[PDB]
Amino acid sequence: KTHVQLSLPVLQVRDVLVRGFGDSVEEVLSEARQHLKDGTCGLVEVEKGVLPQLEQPYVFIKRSDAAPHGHVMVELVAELEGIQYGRSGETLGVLVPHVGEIPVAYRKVLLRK
Ligand SMILES: [C]C1=C(Br)[C]=C([B]([O])=O)S1
Repeated sequence: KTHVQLSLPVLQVRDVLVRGFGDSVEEVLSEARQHLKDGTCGLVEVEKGVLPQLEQPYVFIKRSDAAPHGHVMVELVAELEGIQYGRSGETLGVLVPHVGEIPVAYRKVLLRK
């Protein structure tokens, strides 16, 4: 399948224990994809002051289409020092490792793998 239905635990930024996927654009997108597959990926909603509390490179899920079965279609875009690798629609938030933090919600997405 080119696309996978996922339910992502939405985390408060101050609860996040592991605040990034790694050290290069290529590593963060790789690790993001692995954690998404393994169901160990969380989502932090982007607001004023959220991003500076997280580690670069950032991995965003962005809306790729304008919602099969409730699941918003998204794709992965990385950002390092103001440069994005990928081009997509609006940010649904920033992906982070999930290591058992209690979420505040769940975000249903159809991910282009
Ligand atoms: C992002 C990816 C998800 Br979810 C599942 C993959 B697979 O085919 O093993 S790759």
